[PDB]
Amino acid sequence: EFEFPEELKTKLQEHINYFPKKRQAILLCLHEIQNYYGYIPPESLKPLADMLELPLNHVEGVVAFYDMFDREDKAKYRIRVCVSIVCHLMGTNKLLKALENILGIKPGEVTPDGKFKIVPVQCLSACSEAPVFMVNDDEYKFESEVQLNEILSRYT
Amino acid sequence: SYPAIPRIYAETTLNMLLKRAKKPRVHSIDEYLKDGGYQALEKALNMSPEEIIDWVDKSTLRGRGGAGFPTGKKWKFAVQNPGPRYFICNADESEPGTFKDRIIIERDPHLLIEGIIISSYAIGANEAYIYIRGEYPAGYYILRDAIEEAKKKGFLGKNILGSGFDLEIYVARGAGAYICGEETALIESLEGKRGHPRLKPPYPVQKGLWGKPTVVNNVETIANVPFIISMGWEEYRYIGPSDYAGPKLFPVSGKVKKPGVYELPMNTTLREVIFKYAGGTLGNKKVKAVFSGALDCFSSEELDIPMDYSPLGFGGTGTVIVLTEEDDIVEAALKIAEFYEHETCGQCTPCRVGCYEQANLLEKIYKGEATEQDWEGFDFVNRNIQPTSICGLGAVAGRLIRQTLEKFPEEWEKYR
Ligand SMILES: Cc1cc2nc3c(=O)[nH]c(=O)nc-3n(C[C@H](O)[C@H](O)[C@H](O)COP(=O)(O)O)c2cc1C
Ligand code: SF4
Ligand code: FES
Ligand code: NA
Repeated sequence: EFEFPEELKTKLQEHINYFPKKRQAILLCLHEIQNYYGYIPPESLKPLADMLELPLNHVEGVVAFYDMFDREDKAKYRIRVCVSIVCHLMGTNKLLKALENILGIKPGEVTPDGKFKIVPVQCLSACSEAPVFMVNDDEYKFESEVQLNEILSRYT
Repeated sequence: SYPAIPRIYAETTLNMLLKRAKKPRVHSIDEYLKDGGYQALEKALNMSPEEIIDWVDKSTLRGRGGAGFPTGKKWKFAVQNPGPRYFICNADESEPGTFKDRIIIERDPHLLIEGIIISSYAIGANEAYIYIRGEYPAGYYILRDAIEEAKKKGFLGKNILGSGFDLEIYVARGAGAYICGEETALIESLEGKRGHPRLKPPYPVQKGLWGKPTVVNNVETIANVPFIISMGWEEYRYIGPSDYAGPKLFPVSGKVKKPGVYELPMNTTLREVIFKYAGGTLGNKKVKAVFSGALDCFSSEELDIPMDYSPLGFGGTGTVIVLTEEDDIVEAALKIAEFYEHETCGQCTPCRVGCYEQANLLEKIYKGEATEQDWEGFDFVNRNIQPTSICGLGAVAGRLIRQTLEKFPEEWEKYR
C-alpha cells in the first residue's frame, strides 16, 4: 500500500546510483525521506529496503542506530539544540528558556501545529559560537530571545 | 545557495591552511587557482607515487585526528598490500570543542580536494571518500559543488591531466553518531551498516573498506599535503619546531575574549594560545581549567606546556576549552560523562554499562541525591570503563573525569 511520491523516488534512485554499491546509499536515502516527510514513516522502511536490495531488518537496525533519524514525531522544523560542554558553559539554558517562552515547548516536545520540535543533541562542532542550535540544515549562534525570535520568524 | 553556518573567527600567523579560510565564505575554484591552486597536484602527477610518500614522510606530518600516526608511514603500510586500495577523508569531526576541520571544508574546499587527489595518487586509490557528519549539511553541499568544479577543470575523472590516473571522490554523510569518526566504524557506516568499530588487528591499511587496503586520514592532515608538495618537504619542516613541524589549527572556545580557530606553530604554549592569541579571558577572570576536548583536563598550573604531540605537551587535536574560576568542575565533568553515555556504541559490556553508570551516578552526585554507595560506585565505574574495549572510546571515557578528581579534590569534596 505504501508508495514513495515520484519526486522523492527520483531523488532516492539518484543516491542509490551514486556510490559503486547500492547499500552504501542507505544514510543519504534516510536523510532524504526525513527531509521529505519531517520524520521517517515506519511504512517507508520496506520500500527503501527493496530499493537498497537489503532485508527490512538491516534498514530498521540502521534507523535505530543513527540518532538524526526520528521514527515517532513528524516536525516541519527540527530545532537541534546543543547540550554539550561548551554550549552548557556559554548559555544552553538561556537558549532553552528563550525557546520555551517563544514556542511553548521543551526538549523532546513538538508544537501543537507540528511545525517545530526541540531535539537535544551532542556537540555540533561550532563551539566558539556557543550556545549553538540548528533549524533543519541552518546553524546559528544564540544571542538573546529578541534575536532568536527574529531567526524563528523566517521558518513559516 | 547553502544553509546558514555561524561565522567562526579564524586567525593565522602562518598564512597556510587559513590563507583563504581566515575569510568566512566559500572560495570557489577560480579564486583557488588564482592563488596557485592545483599546481601542487600537477607537480605530484609528474612525480612517482613512491616519491610523494617519501616527501610526506620526510615532512614529519602526523595525523591530526587524535592518534598522531606518521602520515607518510601510514601510506607505506598500505602500499605493502596489493590493490585495489581506498582513500578516505575523515570529516566526522564531533568531539566536544573541536571545530577546526569544518572551516577548511566550508571555506577552502579545494585545498581539501587537492590534498585528497595527491594522497589517492600516492597510495594508488582510484576511489576516494569524504565521510562528513550529518550535522554538517552546508559542508556536504559545498564539497559536492567543489568536486564538480574540479571535474570540469579536469582535476578528477579518468586520465587526470594525461597522467593515466583515474579518481572519483564520493561524499558520504553520517547520521548522528560520534563513534562513526572511529576509522573502522566509519568504514562499517560507508558499507551501509551500523557504525560499530571492528576488532583490531586487522588494521584498515591491511583490510578496510570491502576488506581492501584503506587509508583513513583527517581533514586537517590532508590539507597539509598540497603544502608539502608545493614547498617541498625541507621548506615545510622549517615551520615551527623541527620535532613537531608544520602548521596546526587550534579550535579555542569557552571563557576567552576571541573564541575561534588559530593557525599557529606547535611550539606555541597553552598560555600563549589563551592570552596572546585568544585575547585572554572574559572579564579577566582567572583560568581554572582547560579541557582538551573530552580527553584531558589541564589545571591553571599547567598552562606553560607546548601545543605539540609530546608526552608533556598538550596532545589531542589541540582543542582548547577554557573554564574560568566561576565554572563548576563537577557540573563540567557531568557534561563530559553525558557525552560518553550518549556516544558508546554498546558492543563492549564495561564500555556500555560504564558510560551509562558514570553519567547516571555523576548526575546523582551533582544533584545531591547520591548515597555513599553511589559515591563509591562512581569511583569504581570511572576506573572500569576500559576493560575488554575494542576501540579508543572505552579507553578514554573516564580519563578527563579522573583528572578533575585528581586536580580539583576540594571541589569534588564539596559535593560530599
Ligand atoms: C571514538 C573515536 C572518534 C573519532 N573521531 C574522529 C573524527 O571525528 N575525525 C577524525 O579524523 N578522526 C577521528 N578519530 C580517529 C580516527 O579513528 C583515526 O585515527 C583518524 O581519522 C586517522 O587519520 P589521521 O592519521 O590523519 O589522524 C576518532 C577515534 C575514535 C576512537
Ligand atoms: S569501546 Fe565502547 S564505543 Fe568502542 S566498540 Fe566498545 S562499546 Fe563501542
Ligand atoms: S559544545 Fe555545543 S557546539 Fe560544541
Ligand atoms: Na557521524
